[PDB]
Amino acid sequence: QVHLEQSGAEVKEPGSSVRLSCEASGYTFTDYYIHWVRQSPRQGLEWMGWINPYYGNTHYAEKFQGRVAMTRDRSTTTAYMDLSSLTSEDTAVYYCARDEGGSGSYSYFDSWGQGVLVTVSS
Amino acid sequence: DIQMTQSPSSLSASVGDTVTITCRASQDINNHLSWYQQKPGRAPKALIYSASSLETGVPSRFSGSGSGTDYTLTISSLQPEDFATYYCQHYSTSPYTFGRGTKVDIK
Amino acid sequence: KEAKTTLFCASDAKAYEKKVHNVWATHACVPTDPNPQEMVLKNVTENFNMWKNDMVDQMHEDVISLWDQSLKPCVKLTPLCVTLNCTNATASNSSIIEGMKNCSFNITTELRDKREKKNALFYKLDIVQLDGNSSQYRLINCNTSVITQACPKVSFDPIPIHYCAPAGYAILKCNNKTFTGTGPCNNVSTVQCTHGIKPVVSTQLLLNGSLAEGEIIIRSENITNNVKTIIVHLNESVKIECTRPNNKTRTSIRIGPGQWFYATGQVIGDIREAYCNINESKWNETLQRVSKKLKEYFPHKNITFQPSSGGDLEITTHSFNCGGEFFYCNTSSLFNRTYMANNSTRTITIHCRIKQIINMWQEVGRAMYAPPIAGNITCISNITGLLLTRDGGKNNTETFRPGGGNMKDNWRSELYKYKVV
Ligand SMILES: *[C@@H]1O[C@H](CO)[C@@H](O)[C@H](O)[C@H]1NC(C)=O
Repeated sequence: QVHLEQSGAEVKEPGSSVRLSCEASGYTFTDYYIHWVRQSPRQGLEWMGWINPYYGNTHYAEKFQGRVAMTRDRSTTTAYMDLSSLTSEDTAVYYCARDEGGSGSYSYFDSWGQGVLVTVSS
Repeated sequence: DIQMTQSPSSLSASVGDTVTITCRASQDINNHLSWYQQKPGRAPKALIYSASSLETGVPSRFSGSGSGTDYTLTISSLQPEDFATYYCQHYSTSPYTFGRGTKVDIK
Repeated sequence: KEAKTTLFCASDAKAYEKKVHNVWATHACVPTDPNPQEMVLKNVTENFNMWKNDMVDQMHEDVISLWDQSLKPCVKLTPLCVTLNCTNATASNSSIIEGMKNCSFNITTELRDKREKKNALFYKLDIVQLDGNSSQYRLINCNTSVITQACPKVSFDPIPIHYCAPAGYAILKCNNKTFTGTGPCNNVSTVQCTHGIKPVVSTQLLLNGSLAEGEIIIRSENITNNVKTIIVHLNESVKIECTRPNNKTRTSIRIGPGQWFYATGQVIGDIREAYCNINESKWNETLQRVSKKLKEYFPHKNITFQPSSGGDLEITTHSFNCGGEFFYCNTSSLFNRTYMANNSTRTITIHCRIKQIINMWQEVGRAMYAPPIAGNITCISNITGLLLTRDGGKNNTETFRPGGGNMKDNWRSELYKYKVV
């Protein structure tokens, strides 16, 4: 009965940032991790990073280091993602992910959200 | 970094028969592997994980096998809502990397 | 046969002579039942799973609920979250000019004067610059959750709490000490109530814990999976001393009807931050033994230790409490060692910043103010366990860093033995 919900998005300008928010329900939010993945044509499913919702510690990707920022909010049980300094190849759909094996051995993530398009144009 | 290759993107198939799909890795990924079933317009769902153990609600049509640097999935007597794309993901270590995906289509 | 149920709490024959009913509740009506008997049983083997057990959530929920319900009859601090005009014109020390001394506010006090100029001393991390000039400041916690002063009656020590199962239920702690808590154990010592677990909160370290059997051990999920949170227990206890050297002035500003709020006056004595000492030889031998036993878990490549990454104050610091004050120690230089693959001298010291207002827990809920205390404070304890966390790179060095990222990892180091049947 676990559910991930994220809303829509609109067009942004290059050189700017974009705000993405996801919320979780059903299971207790502080006991697994939240992952971010990206789908686009002509590319694969490139890994973005993962966030601990209880603490502030995160882990990033070496391709995307410095251009992304992460934020947990345990009051509203939300995960916030900030891609910054957009480039024309980043027009893509974005997905959240609930991981399993919380504080143990994280192996495979199962519960995914709806996924939202983001498109950059000047 | 860890790079995978798969079968070619098109596999011929017929309703109610067997389908063998496979993907190869480049380094030691032990059994830290999982698969996903991508349907267009819908976020995909894991169906097999760790090459042996299935997830609840997913039937016994998807049998995973293999070890080392190549892994296989056999589909026995398939129904029409397995005509979608399949991705294989390693979770050995490091930033992750996904496969390119092969579709299942009717000739 | 295992099942899901709710246990209760018990205590020893020690009772509050100060009669602090609020914290006395920890043992107010909980039966002492101080008759711990042991039994031995044979022909039992079963896959124990400490990660997926049942009573750790029970422990976490009752600890957090006790911490919340210990503050309901106390005073509400809410009419203090106002504008803070803090000037810092003078400087007894150079590190005081950033929002600490004579931080004044216009307060309507007990004597019905609307705009009294009353000042206080505050800590620079505990205060935030409001979006404008630097002449005004704001409390970092009342933006998020409602702040509540702690009463003098809720002064806390770790009581060695005891869990007892009800009628029709039993608990089993496997005798095998080497048991990693994930797999088939052996001949079972059976009790009705476990040994005492003290509800101490800590990050990256275990203090006032329980010792090992004679050598150190490494426990976690089956190595078949990619283990991340590793709890390491040690056989050699290492003493740690943490101290603050400054006497403090305690002043009273009446903000509630008929009750008191306590604030910080002036600092008495030569001023320094908190500081902690670790014996170098025991620490070096401890990390040497931890590396040389952690090698056989991963017998292929090098292992190394790294300080924790950022994100908030708790993961970046060793966070604990002593004397009713919360301490955040750096601890970055304690985990910079790197090893190779294929008895007290020259003591090491670490800085440690102190805190007053903590966000505490239950962000759907309240938050804590800690009143100050006077006199130089020394706090001595023993460290027993580590909460390191594993990451792997593309190179041949497996990195570890202090962490765990849950309070449930603190309880799970001593509650791994028990399940309910
Ligand atoms: C600990 O001290 C080192 C010394 O430079 C510093 O780099 C690090 O940021 C400090 N960490 C904290 C949490 O104060």
